[PDB]
Amino acid sequence: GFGPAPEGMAMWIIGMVAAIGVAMWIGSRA
Amino acid sequence: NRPNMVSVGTIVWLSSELMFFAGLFAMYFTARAQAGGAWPPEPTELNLALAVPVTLVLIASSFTCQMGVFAAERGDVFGLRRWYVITFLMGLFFVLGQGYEYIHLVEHGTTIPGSAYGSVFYLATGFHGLHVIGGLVAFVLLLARTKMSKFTPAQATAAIVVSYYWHFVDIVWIALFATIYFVR
Amino acid sequence: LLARRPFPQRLGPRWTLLYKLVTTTDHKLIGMMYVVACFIFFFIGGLMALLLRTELAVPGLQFLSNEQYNQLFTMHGTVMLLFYATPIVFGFANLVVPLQIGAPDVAFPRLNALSFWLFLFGASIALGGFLAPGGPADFGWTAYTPLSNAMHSPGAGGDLWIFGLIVGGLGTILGAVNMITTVVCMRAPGMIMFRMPIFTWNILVTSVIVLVAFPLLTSALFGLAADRNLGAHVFDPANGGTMLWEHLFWFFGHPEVYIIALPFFGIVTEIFPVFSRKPVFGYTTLVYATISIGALSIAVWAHHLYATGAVLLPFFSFMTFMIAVPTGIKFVNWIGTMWKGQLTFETPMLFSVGFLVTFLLGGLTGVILASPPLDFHVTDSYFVVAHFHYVLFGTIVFATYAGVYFWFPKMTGRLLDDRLGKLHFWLTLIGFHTTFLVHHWLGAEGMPRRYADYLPTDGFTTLNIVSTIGSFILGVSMLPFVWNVFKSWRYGEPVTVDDPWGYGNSLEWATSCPPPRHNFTELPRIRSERPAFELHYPHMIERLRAESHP
Amino acid sequence: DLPYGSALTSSGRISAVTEPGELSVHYPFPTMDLVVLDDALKYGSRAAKARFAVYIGPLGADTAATAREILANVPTPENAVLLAVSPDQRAIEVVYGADVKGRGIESAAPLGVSAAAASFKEGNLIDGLISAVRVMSAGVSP
Amino acid sequence: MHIEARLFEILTAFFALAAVVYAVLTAMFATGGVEWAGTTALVLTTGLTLITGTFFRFVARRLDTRPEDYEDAEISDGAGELGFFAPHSWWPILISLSFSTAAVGAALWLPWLIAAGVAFVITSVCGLVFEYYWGPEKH
Amino acid sequence: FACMNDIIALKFHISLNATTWIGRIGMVVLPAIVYFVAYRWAISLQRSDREVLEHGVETGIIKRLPHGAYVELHQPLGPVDEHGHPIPLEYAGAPLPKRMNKLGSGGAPGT
Amino acid sequence: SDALALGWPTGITPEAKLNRELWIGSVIASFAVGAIVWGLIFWTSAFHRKKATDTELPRQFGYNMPLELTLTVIPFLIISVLFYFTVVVQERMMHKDPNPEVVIDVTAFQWNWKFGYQKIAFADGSFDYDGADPERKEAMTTYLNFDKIETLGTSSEIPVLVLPAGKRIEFVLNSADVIHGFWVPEFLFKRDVLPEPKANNSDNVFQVSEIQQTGAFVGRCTEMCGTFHAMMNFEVRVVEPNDFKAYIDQRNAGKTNAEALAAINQPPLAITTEPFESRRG
Amino acid sequence: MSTALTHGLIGGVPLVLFAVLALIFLTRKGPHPDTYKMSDPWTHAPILWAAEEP
Ligand SMILES: CCCCCCCCCCCCCCCCCC(=O)OC[C@H](COP(=O)([O-])OCC(O)COP(=O)([O-])OC[C@@H](COC(=O)CCCCCCCCCCCCCCCCC)OC(=O)CCCCCCCCCCCCCCCCC)OC(=O)CCCCCCCCCCCCCCCCC
Ligand code: HAS
Ligand code: HAS
Ligand SMILES: [Cu+2]
Ligand SMILES: [Cu+2]
Ligand SMILES: [Cu+2]
Repeated sequence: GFGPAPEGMAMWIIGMVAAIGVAMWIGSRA
Repeated sequence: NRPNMVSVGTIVWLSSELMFFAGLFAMYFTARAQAGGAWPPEPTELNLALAVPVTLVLIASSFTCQMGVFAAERGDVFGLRRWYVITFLMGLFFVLGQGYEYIHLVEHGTTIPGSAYGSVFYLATGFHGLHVIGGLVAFVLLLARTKMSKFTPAQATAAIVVSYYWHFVDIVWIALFATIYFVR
Repeated sequence: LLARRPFPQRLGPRWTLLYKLVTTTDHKLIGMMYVVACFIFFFIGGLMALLLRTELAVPGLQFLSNEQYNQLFTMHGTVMLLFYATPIVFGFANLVVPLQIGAPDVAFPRLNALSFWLFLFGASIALGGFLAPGGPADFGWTAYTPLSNAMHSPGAGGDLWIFGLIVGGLGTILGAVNMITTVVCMRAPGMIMFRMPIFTWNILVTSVIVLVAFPLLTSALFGLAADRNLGAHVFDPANGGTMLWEHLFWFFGHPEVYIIALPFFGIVTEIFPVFSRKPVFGYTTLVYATISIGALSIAVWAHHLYATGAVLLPFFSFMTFMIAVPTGIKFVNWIGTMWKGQLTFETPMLFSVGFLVTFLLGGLTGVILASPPLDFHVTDSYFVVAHFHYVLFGTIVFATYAGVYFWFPKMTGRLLDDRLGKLHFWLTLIGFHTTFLVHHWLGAEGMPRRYADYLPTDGFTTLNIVSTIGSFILGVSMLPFVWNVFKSWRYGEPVTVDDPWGYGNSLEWATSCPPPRHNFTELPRIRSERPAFELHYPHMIERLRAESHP
Repeated sequence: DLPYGSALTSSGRISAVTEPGELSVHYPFPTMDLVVLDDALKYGSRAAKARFAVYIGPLGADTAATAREILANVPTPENAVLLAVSPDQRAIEVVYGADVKGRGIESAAPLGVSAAAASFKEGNLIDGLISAVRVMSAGVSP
Repeated sequence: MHIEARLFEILTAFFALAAVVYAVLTAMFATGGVEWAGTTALVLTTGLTLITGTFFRFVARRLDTRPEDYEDAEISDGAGELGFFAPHSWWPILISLSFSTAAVGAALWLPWLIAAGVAFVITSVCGLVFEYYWGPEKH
Repeated sequence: FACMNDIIALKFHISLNATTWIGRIGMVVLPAIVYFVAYRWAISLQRSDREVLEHGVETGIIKRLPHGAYVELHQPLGPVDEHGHPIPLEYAGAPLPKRMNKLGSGGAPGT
Repeated sequence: SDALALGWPTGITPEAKLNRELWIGSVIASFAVGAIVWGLIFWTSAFHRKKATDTELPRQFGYNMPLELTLTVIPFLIISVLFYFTVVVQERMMHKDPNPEVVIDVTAFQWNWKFGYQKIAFADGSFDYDGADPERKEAMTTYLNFDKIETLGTSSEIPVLVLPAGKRIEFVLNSADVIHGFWVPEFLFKRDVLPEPKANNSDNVFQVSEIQQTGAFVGRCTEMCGTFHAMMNFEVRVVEPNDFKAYIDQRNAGKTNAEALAAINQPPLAITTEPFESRRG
Repeated sequence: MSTALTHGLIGGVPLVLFAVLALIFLTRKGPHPDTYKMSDPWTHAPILWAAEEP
């Protein structure tokens, strides 16, 4: 249940979604 | 002079979910007749308290869900928004109430393994509960959608059909509560 | 004068389609995606039948294992019914039903596209169980619950089969919400509930039956997944259970059987007045025959349960003989609309006459199986496997190809070929009556279905080879149909003509081929059962009303 | 007048019908010799920015003056390069569209006739029209 | 809208008759009691055609004869606007991927992939529902 | 994903031998059939940007005309002709709007 | 006679011989009507479009209300002369009798048919074995019927069941694991065995009136069991009533079917079926 | 009979039966009209074939 494979899943769909999804809220679309 | 398509297509679909609870009642009534020599709960006891108060909340949710959809037809976006927070917080009291009924019956009685009654009690009231949680999500996806446009008649007509789903959830739970608590 | 390009453009440009397959709500394109992405599964399911027929040629386990066989007819029955035959219903519905009424699209266009992609991902989950070590579903396509436990069928793959039929099983329910509320709400001004073609009634009536059958399956499969992934005493044999599934599967089972049959009665009703130059004989009586099949199909679920102990046999006997009456009314309306008219055997008409010959023996042996003492000998034999191909390969092969060859120059604007299309028919009906006609004899003498080996002391060898000779003729017969479509998709005879078959009798033949993005540049004055016969022929309108009613 | 099966709709879209065995367009050339003639015309009108058009019809009047009326039926008779052929008369005639005169049509149109008259005699009609448009488009430049 | 509601009331009068006959005959002739698993599916399939059937009565009494019901109505009668239709959307490909990856997780029984699949369902249904109601970006 | 095939074999129930052969055959195949589908996704996005300049933003509203003739009521995003067709704009690398709510046709919900 | 019955074996019980009398009611009903409909579809192949009625469309008739009433009742009366014979015949079957004259448990376990004998009382009243021990049944804490003259039938023994050929026979149909099927094809009859038949509202049992032939016949399994579903063959033997009394008296002392069938000078292995090579190895 | 008379004829008869029907149906003079020879007075129609590229 541990190891670096659930680290990678819980990074891209939690940490980088909430880092891109914040960047899409701060920045604009042009 | 037109029959309101999106309000037609829901009730055509809400007739399907009644057949979803035709295969969930049929699991209950055949695990009651061909298996119940005694009463169907043999080591468990169903308390009507904590079950009769949380089913009076869904009755008083479909009153407030219908008194909010009266404000959709008038044009009050804020009358729609107030009563669907009354309806949302009372529907969330039901899931938090029915979820506490499970903890009273797991750590004291039977779960899905072990008893044939605990596998028809936790699926009839389990897939109903997912239709309440999936019904409370539609009260988030509608009130957050009243914040994005000018409250068109298409914003009101989608508030008709989320109300139609919540009356269906309330009617099915009347058919559940008057079967798995009173026709024991 | 009137400058035109010599031959129409064969393909499109570079990438005119790849994003039009992702972002689409066009029902004419979603129907062409149902049609193409079901003959993927007519081959994946079909190649399993040619591997399930070479083991039965020589009496012994020649090359397959014993358990590799039992997961073939499982994934042959699942893919050919639930992954081919149910979405080709809503393939011909998306091509044709918003054309046959004066409608721009379906009622909910994003549930039309979502119903396609729940199918295309729900199907590849279930047949994605071949990647598993134990292979896919080892039980039947019926999946009887002492066999479908977690210790009698322990491997996963039988768990993907359950969740391949609830994703796609949600696809047909959301696809039947469209097909009712398109018919109810979006007819043309002048189109009433009657004077509307029989194919739209069949898509209307079976969309009611989809909402009765398919939720009752989805409710049963979530109870089968709690029986396996959790530990639940639903479907456990000491609680009812092993006949709870018999009353939950077949209450889905025969209504899903009749949403395979009835929409391709509608294709068949559409074709006969086109090639026989005279209307649908008994138009209103075919409407009251489709409804009464759709009502009686739901109350007969337990004629599939005769041998398994005790059901109420005289109830499901007589109610099952009562489907022979309206299905027999629909035949006498089919010979009746074929009767006095001059009769041209083009390839849509040719395939619909092979429909009437094969489906007759499929219905004759049906009422044979409906009587329980006649069923007490053959109820899990190859007399049944002969029965549901004469009744099934007629509506789902001879009546889809009747519909593919009839609306190919309306969806693409190219006439699909007829000399090569007569080659494709006569490879099939010569082949199909070689394969399954001997199963009537071989199944009624002691060869039960779902067997892998059959012991050469038995007298089964010289009739199982006759089917295997015949079955590869059905495998060869796909070659002049795929080559017919592949050559005539982009090459092939252009149709600069809004109705290629002469006597169109519907609103789809009052528009261009292919129609525009919203189906209609005009509408005719809809004042009869067939608009494009009173359009294109004004000198018959005083004769449709007079010379009817003998 | 109208034919046997067509009908005039609510607007002027004449909706036609054809008997179920017969075809819709009766071009008397084989199908794989119309496909080769398209990408002679379509790629000839793409590389050279003109519009190549091919006419096969009777020029019953004077030949040099009748094909100007054919040129006006092309949707843009400025970049249009019309090739008229009368198979009854030996009357092949190229008509440029009075805008490709600045680019190289004067050294291509007598080359477009002789390369299509040598492929009519001891041959068929569609051999020349293919081998004219792909010849007189290399001489035309944007 | 008379003979769209009559289409379901005919189906109700059979199913509510076929559920009474089956629950009476199995009460007196089957080997045990009332055969519950099949009589529930017929008492609730006359609930399908009664929710739907007795709803179109209230859209047959409230609503007058629209030109999809009049016998000889010319084509220039309902010449107004039909309504909104989504011309294109890449959200139904994402909801089907999201519901399939919540159903692979219920098939392989991975509770971390059910919950990641359900969260994909909501954000892809939040996409498709909110799609034609956003407004521009306010910067 | 081929370095975690001790987890795909155990949790996704496929095999330990079949995951390397979908990683060996797929190492040649899958970069070759993503080159095709993305060279043809990109051009098919380009043609979507040209159906919104030549015709306009596809508004959903249909409007059956008085002789049949279902139409779509495009919003032209530019000047108009005396005839109902719009003048075609020129592409300029800038992202084009495809939806009418994004052009401010939604409005304000009331403050 | 033999061709009109599409391959049915001649029944050996008088209840199965009533099926084959009703199965050639395919002639009166199916092949009669199935030649009328062929006699109209192949009659409209002499109605082509010839080049004389080319500019003349036909009579265009659509509604003939006497014809959808005559050709509705005529398909209705044929299924009204059925649901009489197929009610009488299934009432001739499904029939019980308080002197069953042998009772045989069949107990279809996972893949090889463990038979067994219960009480037996001939019409002469001469044999009267009556053996089914309840003390063995009380070792399981059920629905199964255990007894002491059981025929096990392991994976290479292919269980042969022996029953007399002039007497009434009762088959109590149980299953240990999965729903299997019990089909001697010569008994033109089949019932699926269930795990718990009295808990599934099933009927669990059937009876044949007598057997009218001697010899030995095949038995197969029909409803799907799993992997070796094609390997579950059993094989009844209809011995004489006097040779059956000498079968049990050799078996009650305790022997096997390789020895008990040898003492009544009959081939001990199954003669109409045999074990499979694909399963033994 | 043996494994040669089956598999040499299970794959043989579907090719012989395909070769018989291909000779009957693929040589039936299809509905496309014949090629226009030059010794023929051009009784068809005027034909204009403008390309649609620019
Ligand atoms: C959970 C895992 C992930 C965790 C990460 C969480 C954070 C990720 C997103 C962060 C968002 C930015 C935060 C600030 C923005 C605030 C909104 C605002 O004011 O302006 C609107 C803002 C305006 O943007 P703009 O710059 O002005 O211009 C946009 C234009 O107007 C119009 O623009 P448009 O036309 O182009 O389209 C707009 C929209 C396109 O439209 C949409 O799609 C809307 C999406 C709605 C989001 C729904 C909720 C998100 C998560 C759902 C989880 C449900 C629980 C499931 C649990 C299962 C248990 C069994 O596109 C976006 O906004 C980009 C959003 C990117 C997120 C997509 C998620 C992808 C993967 C989802 C998996 C989630 C992880 C699961 C892991 C396992 C489970 C734990 O728009 C938004 O950004 C909306 C974002 C919606 C997120 C709101 C919720 C915050 C998340 C925290 C949740 C915890 C609180 C809830 C409990 C407390 C109760 C009181
Ligand atoms: C395309 C899909 C299908 C259609 C349509 C269909 C029609 C019928 N079926 Fe079926 N079917 C059964 C009975 C009928 C009956 C009575 C009809 C009817 O709808 C047939 C329609 C009748 C006609 C079209 C004839 C009318 C024509 C005229 C001219 C009227 C007068 C003629 C008469 C009265 C006949 C004269 C003969 C007499 C004996 C009176 C039974 C058993 O009673 C079983 C289970 C066997 C078992 O025990 O497992 C069964 C099994 C299946 C299975 C497989 C399930 C499995 O594997 O377990 C499938 C897929 C299937 C599909 C289909 N089936 N059927
Ligand atoms: C509409 C539905 C159905 C069709 C069509 C159908 C076709 C056939 N069937 Fe069947 N069927 C049987 C024989 C055949 C034969 C010979 C054909 C023929 O039509 C054969 C059709 C074959 C093809 C059409 C193959 C063409 C493809 C070729 C020549 C090459 C493809 C190449 C590639 C590369 C694939 C392309 C891949 C891509 C991804 C593009 C047999 C016995 O030999 C059994 C019982 C097994 C047993 O013992 O119980 C059986 C069982 C069933 C069952 C019961 C399932 C069960 O018991 O669990 C159903 C429901 C059913 C339906 C259907 N069946 N069939
Ligand atoms: Cu049935
Ligand atoms: Cu068995
Ligand atoms: Cu078996």
